[PDB]
Amino acid sequence: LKVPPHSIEAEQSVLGGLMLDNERWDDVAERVVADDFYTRPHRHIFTEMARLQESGSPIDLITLAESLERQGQLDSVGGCAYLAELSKNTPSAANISAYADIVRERAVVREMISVANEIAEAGFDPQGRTSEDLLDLAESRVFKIAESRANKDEGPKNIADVLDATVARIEQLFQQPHDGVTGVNTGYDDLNKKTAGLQPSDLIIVAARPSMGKTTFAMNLVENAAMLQDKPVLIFSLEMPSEQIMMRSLASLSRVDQTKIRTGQLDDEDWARISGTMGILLEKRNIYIDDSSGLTPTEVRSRARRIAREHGGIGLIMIDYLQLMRVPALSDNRTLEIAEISRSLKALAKELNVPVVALSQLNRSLEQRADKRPVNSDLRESGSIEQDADLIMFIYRDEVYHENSDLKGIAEIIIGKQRNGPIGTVRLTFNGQWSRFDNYAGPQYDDE
Amino acid sequence: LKVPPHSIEAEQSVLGGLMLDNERWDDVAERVVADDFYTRPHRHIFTEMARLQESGSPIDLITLAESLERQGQLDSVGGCAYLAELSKNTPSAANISAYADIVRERAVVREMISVANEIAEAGFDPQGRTSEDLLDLAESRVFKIAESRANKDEGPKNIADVLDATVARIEQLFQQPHDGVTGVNTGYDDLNKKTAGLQPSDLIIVAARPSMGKTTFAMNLVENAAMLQDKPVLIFSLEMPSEQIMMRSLASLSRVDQTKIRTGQLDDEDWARISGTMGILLEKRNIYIDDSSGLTPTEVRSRARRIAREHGGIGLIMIDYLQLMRVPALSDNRTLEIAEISRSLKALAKELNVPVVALSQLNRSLEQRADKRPVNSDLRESGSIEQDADLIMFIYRDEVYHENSDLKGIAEIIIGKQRNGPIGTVRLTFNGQWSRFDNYAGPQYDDE
Amino acid sequence: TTMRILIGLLVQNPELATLVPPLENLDENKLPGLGLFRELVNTCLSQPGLTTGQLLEHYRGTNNAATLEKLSMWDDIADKNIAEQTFTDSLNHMFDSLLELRQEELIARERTHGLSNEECLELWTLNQELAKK
DNA sequence: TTTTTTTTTTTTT
Ligand SMILES: Nc1ncnc2c1ncn2[C@@H]1O[C@H](COP(=O)(O)OP(=O)(O)O)[C@@H](O)[C@H]1O
Ligand code: ALF
Ligand SMILES: [Mg+2]
Repeated sequence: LKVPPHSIEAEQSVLGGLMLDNERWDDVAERVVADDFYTRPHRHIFTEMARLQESGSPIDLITLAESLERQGQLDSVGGCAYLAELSKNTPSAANISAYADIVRERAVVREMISVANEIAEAGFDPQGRTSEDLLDLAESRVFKIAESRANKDEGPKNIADVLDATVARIEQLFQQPHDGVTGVNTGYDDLNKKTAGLQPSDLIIVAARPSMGKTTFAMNLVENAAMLQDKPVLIFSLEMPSEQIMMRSLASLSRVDQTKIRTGQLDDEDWARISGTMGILLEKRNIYIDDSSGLTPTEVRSRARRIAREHGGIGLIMIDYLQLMRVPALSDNRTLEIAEISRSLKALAKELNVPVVALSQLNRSLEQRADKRPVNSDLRESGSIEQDADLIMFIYRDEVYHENSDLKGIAEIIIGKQRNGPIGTVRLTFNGQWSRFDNYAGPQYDDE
Repeated sequence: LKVPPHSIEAEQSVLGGLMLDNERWDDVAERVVADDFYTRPHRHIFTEMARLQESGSPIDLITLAESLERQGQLDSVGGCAYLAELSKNTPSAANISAYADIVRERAVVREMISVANEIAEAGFDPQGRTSEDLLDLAESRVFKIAESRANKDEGPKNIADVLDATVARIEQLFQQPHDGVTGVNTGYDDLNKKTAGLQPSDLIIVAARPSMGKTTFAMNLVENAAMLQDKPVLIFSLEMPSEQIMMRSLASLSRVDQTKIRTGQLDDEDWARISGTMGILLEKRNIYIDDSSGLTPTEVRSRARRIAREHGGIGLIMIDYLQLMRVPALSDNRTLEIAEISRSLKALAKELNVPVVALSQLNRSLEQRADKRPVNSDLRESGSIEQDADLIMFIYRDEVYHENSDLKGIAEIIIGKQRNGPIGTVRLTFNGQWSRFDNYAGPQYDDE
Repeated sequence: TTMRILIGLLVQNPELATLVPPLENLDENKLPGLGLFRELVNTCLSQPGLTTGQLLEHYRGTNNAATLEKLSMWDDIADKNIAEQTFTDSLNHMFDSLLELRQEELIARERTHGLSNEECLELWTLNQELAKK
């Protein structure tokens, strides 16, 4: 007896959030519908709310109970006691987005199972149907599942939409830019547009050749995130001691040539800046840095969970870097060792609902080609690194390979994969002296 | 217990028939294979006789028994007595074709059932596989069956069949009052004289020096194809954003200098003229566009098929331009990458029965020669591009190269190659301000 | 088996029974179900030109009618010339089967009390005809 | 499965 997959908690949590907040009912309705649940009474409840919204009446405990009682469904749903219990399960109405997505995902899986069951039924008893009929039926069903998903980035835009976008953006541009960003701020406005920030539950990846700013970029992301929020951030520096990492951060935040900090040839002005930086950091006190070497996926999970429980969640996790973690059990097949490491990190990321940034190296084949810009196939020992990654950024600096290149002090962030939104190139200015990246305020060359 | 589909009687017929007759071997080998047999003993026997036949030796009870004995399969299948019974049972080999087809049908349904079980198992236990993974897996399995079933009658057809098909097509053309232009009208009468429109299943190539006439001429073809037809036309603008080319098209159809259009001025005197053109486009809804910079041959094929199986067939496809497409696997060698892209584009044109227009760049070797007129060999990263192309058009304007020129505003399209038809030159007037090409109503020269 | 095709062809193609040579000469015990096989031919000869329904009507109440209909549904052939050829091949199979049985009886005679020159050539010739077909 | 080092043939800029 195989029980079809579902999510009872998501159903209960979604129902309660809708009861509490009504303005977000449209978002839930668009993402999921009544039929997307697994339990019939919950489908009945969703139908009740949809009817109420069609009439415009507010949705809450009193209105829901009234409608159910009038229609006789109050006893079917366990009465008003279960109606209150539905909201009691829901922590808050803001987190209804994740629960609705889970409900949709289970609904899609259920529909796939039903289609698979129908396919088996037809094949087992042809009834005279030709193979073409069976194949055509199977093909139509597959297209229905694939196409009955909505979402975005699903095809070529038609003409009517293009014309409206053309005229609309032409009119808006000559008045004001109207930047939205609307994302988990990374600190760089040009990067928020193409990523909408670091979305939780993802597994972001940063890759580049040795000495390309891979650790410099990641630290900048950690710093910017810490200032623009209140949740603690965690760092796993498996390569550099906490002292060296902190020295770079002081140079970056205070904009002081880091050579002076390393050699101690500072002056009064520099000491004034550093003192100012230390005051701000100690004011927040929400960064945790671990410099233990050769960790394992179990060890990082245990430590991350402990920090979250003590302070109530983690806003970001950074690892430097992927290939340095160790799995003694699978200590013979490096390829399987990396596969297990990547899988564990992804499982942890969704388990805690927190973005996880992991750095990675690249092969030497990149340097063999005439075009040295990285590609997703250059990841080192990439048994499954590309598969599990939800977002991959490459760091490139043409000045490294060409002294006379006009892109002096310009770094390109190449997005090689993404679940939502496009993929392109983001330019930035790299001030190595301060161990920092800055928004490319200069002439924003059109990206081809 | 549901017995997997199979027909032992049908199988016993073909093994017995092949026993009696050896000439009909090719009649069954083309219809069934050893794996398709339901019972392993039949699979072993089919393998053994295949070895016997491939050696040019006769098939008889002694040879088959001896062959099985050497490989130790004599007892596994039943022994000498079992083979003797099979030979005696079958009366004659007259009806071995239907039996073989039945066996093939049973195997295909058996494979379908296993695939249905396979997809069902994955849905029950994703094991870390997302809904997309299951959707992709199911789609691949359906495709693999479809392609396996695709090659049924792919063989050396006799001339009698070929002639009958050809004469039917010729009579169809003669009856239809096409009066020239069998393909899509290009909009330029002089060009249609030599080309007779863009034939289906072709691979047209438009090539020229950088920023010479490429995107301007190609868009004019797209506009005319959409206006003078009722089938959707697809545009792949990998180089520049969809907003810019639409603006260029609006100028072309309105004959108003871009100038302000780029800036975004809705000047009343001109905005009235363009007014209605958007109305014409909106009512027709004949144009679909997708920049999506950095595509691959597979992605182009997927998007094209969806459009074809949604609105009904295609009218035209445009690629801007060829060299920008990428093949992830063949990244080490650029020469092979272009060969793969060119071969794929030709296959797509055959599959969807729609002309495919691709743009390409030339080499710097053109400048060295005194006569700076392109030839087939000037294509960039070329070699495979000119083997598969059915029609090649070069855009040339002597005004650019020689400021003292008589071809002031008179571009000329040089037909470098045409598999079915003559070659030559056609002169067109170049309206740069409107970014458009117009018929050369003036005194036209004659090709040498 | 060889019988099911034979009966299935006959029921599907009643006109074949007309061109069937006599079988009463040989005892029907040799081949199972052969007793009714000649009877169907006799029915056709008594009533030339009968449809499959008429042939089945004669034995609607018989206990063997279920097999006749079952084999009629089985191995359905739209081609008639192929069916005639198959019946001829099936009938040819029976003829040599009778000859093989005669050869077996001759062999038993040989092993019982030997053979002479006349008996040897007689059985020897019979083998060639069986081998030739 | 991945990373490394050596030969030999082709095609392009
Ligand atoms: N004072 C400085 N002046 C110029 N460049 C510097 C200075 N300090 C550090 N850098 C550069 O910053 C880069 C950062 O390297 P790093 O982030 O450690 O490489 P990885 O990507 O392997 O982590 C180095 O390549 C280094 O050349
Ligand atoms: F300097 Al590195 F990975 F090459 F931190
Ligand atoms: Mg580093």
